[PDB]
Amino acid sequence: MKPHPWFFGKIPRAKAEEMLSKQRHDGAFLIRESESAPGDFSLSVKFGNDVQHFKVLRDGAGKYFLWVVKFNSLNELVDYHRSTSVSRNQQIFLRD
Repeated sequence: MKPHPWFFGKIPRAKAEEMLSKQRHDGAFLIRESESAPGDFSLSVKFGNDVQHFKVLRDGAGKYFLWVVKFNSLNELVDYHRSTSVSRNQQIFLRD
């Protein structure tokens, strides 16, 4: 399983959150692949002055999902949740 060099590959959560706290861009996120679970990703979203970690999980189709809301790809659903908050209680967006 060749690791995905996309974004920052197997970046530590350490660096990903540090970078976000320098971006200061609410809604921003960093997507990264796990070494402990190759093929699966995490989504670390810069909301306010903190970062929250979402689990981005591969399904049996070879596709990716995160929420109970599911689109054709990770790329689509984060764009959906770019225009719309991920939650009615946690006002977080996923912005590029």
